[PDB]
Amino acid sequence: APEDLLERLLGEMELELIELRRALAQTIATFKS
Amino acid sequence: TERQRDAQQLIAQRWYEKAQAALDRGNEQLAREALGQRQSYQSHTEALGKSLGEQR
Amino acid sequence: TERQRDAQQLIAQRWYEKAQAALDRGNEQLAREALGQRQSYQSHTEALGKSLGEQR
Amino acid sequence: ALVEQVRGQLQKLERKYLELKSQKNLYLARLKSAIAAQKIEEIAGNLDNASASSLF
Amino acid sequence: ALVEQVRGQLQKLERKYLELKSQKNLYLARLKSAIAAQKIEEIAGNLDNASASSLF
Amino acid sequence: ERIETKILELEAERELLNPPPSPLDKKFEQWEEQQAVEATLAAMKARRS
Repeated sequence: APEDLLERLLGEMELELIELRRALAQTIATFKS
Repeated sequence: TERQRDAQQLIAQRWYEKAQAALDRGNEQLAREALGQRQSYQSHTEALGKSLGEQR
Repeated sequence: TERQRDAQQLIAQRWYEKAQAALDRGNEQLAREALGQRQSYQSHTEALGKSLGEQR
Repeated sequence: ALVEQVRGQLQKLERKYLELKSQKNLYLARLKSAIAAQKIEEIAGNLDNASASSLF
Repeated sequence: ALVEQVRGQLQKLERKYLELKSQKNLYLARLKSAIAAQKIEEIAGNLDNASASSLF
Repeated sequence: ERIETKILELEAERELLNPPPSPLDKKFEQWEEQQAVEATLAAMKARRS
């Protein structure tokens, strides 16, 4: 059902907004170090 | 959507109210910077403003 | 919320009353410091003051 | 001369190691950042931005 | 010369131990402080500050 | 030393989840305090005069 995909695809984007989120933090740590 | 528009202008208004305290007494430089920030929030208001009328 | 606002201004008032004892007789430095402290309490009063009217 | 000479190599080599270690994270982080960017903007176009036939 | 020499090592080593002991607590404390801070500000954003979809 | 790494790793997230105020606001919030103190004192030095 394509209408369900729009809920699923936006779910996938949410993982990135917490994966890219973690990558940025790691960059700051070494900068502080 | 209606609620979100009000908040954006409120932040813009705060900078407008807050910008209403620097230009006086000869501090023109500071006022320019504050208004520059508000333009970013104004753009959101314009886009959101038209959409709300369309959705009506 | 109404009660909490009164206490904050009372502390500010105490500093205002207490600040009303240093500026006299030539002790300007002390009065400046007392008012500086009150600004922190004034900020709470302003935020709380507007909220109480809104909640009404 | 030998003991002092060999220690210098250890002094230099040890320095070069941690320096190499530092850069590893800086490039792994930028690897995830680009990778973590690929799968958001890729689907975004798939939805309503890339072209006609987009799901939206 | 040997007995006096060896005692000096004990004198120095004993000094270095308690000095090392002192710093341990100072860093463990700052470990808890940062850790004890993580789980308050993390949920605070989850409630009403982080972004839309926040429970509040 | 590795402890500092974990300290920094968590502290590194502190500036992320709650971004620090911009230098403009820092330049301004302190800027506007110089007037509230003086303006509030303006009514003081004139009232107790």
